[PDB]
Amino acid sequence: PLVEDMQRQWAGLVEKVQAAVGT
Repeated sequence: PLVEDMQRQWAGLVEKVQAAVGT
């Protein structure tokens, strides 16, 4: 589960950081 782990919890973190596109 290298792909499955980084395709759910990791997608949360990145989605948020773009929304702000700042901090």
